[PDB]
Amino acid sequence: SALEQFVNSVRQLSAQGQMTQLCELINKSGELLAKNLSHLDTVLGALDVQEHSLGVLAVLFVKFSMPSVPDFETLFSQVQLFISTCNGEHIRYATDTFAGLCHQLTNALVERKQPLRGIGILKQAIDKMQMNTNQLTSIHADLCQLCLLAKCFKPALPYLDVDMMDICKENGAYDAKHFLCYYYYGGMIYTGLKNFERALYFYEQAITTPAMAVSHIMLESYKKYILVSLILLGKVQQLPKYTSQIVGRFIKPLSNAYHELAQVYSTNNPSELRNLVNKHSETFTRDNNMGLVKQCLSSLYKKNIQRLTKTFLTLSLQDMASRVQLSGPQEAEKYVLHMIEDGEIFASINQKDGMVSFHDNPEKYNNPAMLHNIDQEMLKCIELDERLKAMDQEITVNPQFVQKS
Amino acid sequence: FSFKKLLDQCENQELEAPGGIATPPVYGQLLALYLLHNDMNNARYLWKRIPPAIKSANSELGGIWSVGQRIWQRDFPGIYTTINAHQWSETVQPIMEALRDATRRRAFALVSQAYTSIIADDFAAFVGLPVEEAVKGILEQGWQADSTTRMVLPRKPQQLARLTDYVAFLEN
Repeated sequence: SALEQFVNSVRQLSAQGQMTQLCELINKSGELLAKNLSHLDTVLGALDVQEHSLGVLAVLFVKFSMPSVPDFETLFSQVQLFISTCNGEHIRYATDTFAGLCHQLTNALVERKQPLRGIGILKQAIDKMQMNTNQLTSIHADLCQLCLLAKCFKPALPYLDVDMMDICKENGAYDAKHFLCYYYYGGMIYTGLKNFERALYFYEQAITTPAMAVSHIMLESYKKYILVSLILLGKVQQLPKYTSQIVGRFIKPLSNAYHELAQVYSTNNPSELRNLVNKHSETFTRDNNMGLVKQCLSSLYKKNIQRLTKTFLTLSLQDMASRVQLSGPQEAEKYVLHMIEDGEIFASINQKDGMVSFHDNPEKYNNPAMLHNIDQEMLKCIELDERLKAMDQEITVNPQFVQKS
Repeated sequence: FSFKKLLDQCENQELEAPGGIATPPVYGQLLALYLLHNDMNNARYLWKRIPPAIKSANSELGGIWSVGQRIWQRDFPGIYTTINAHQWSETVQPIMEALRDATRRRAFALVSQAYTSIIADDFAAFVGLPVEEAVKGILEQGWQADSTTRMVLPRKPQQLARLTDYVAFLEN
């Protein structure tokens, strides 16, 4: 009789319909929960994980808040079951603790050897935390990091293909570190997938974050921003005007090997570029971005070949190899053939005369497929306009607004 | 059409595991499926994802990565060479046969588009067929071949509802 009474004290908060006092009880019962040590039967026997999601969240967070946990196999299993069977609606009342619990699980999995088991856990955690898929939470950074350390880049793609709109404050627990990590790890995920169009976009967002103190994440994102812009484009893309002045006064001096690499890239001379790579080999390998710099060397050859199309209709393989410094007609034939396969160039190879002919006829903009492409872009602009109009309608109905206007 | 579900089911099996490590047989299926669709970026990261203990114990994973390594460097003769060099298990045999045939269409499209005249010796290596066979194959598709030079010359042979949506958006 008395045992069931202790459970019944939870029922009064649910019956009243006011969830505000339930949240306050969780934050004001930390000391009582910390000195229990008997949460084994509290998670399941004492409370139900289905509807008492707030109660089970607090005890699991307390268990993960104790360094040197005696057992991890049961702790991980309980977290997996709780997140899989979360109610979702009431979880958003304790956003600061739900995100903190995911952070604790991510650090534990990353620490030893296994940043792969939690990929599916954080996928459902985001879905039951964000108001809509077009929103950014702190678990997005953790999911990208798990997908990064395990080299499983595909599960994170659905969470990186959506442009984030509004950021979850998670009761003030969201800081700039979570914002920088999402747009830095996510940019590196796209780099490994050879998606340099969106990788450059992600790095740019991290740099443009307002700041007054030097951040390591913003420093590395600046270094990789130069390399990606040197691969996708022929030059370093100019940063937006609203970039913080610290980036151009502290971060830029600390990234000097990458700036001179861009200058040599502008001379369109591969042999000089390889000399600077060897000279600054220790710097690039220390920053762990070895391979991105080597991709700049290969992209310089492609850039030089693409310049030949702006001047020639037919060029001999030997003559082309002397202008792009490929040292051999056989090497030029392979380089050109790969570009045609990838679609980077419009050319054909004639082995009868040993000549390469550039056919600059991309599209006549007459086929019905061009109409389909136009309406796909038009729909994107329409959806963009709908969101823009809706968000200013939220401003008009704001009580804080029209008072100052 | 059946290749769509097979790739997805192997990816999901790797995501959730009883102990975080997947079975050796499903690792080869995922690697072969990545090569079939020419998705080399995920195949390369899958190789590093395989634990060293599993890779050393099972020699099949080493062999399947050899075929993928040839595709990564676009070494067309090596794609057919390594595929037939080793014998694969029965669960990945049919998809690897489809990989070899898929490489054949890739070579045919590459030559038909990137070449106006290719010598017969190099053309045979691309398709993976013997030199005499490649001579007979082209005329069946209409491609011209010339004697005394051994050179092949390939050549490639609701609007109303949408429109009113545009106006309604512009007129509000």
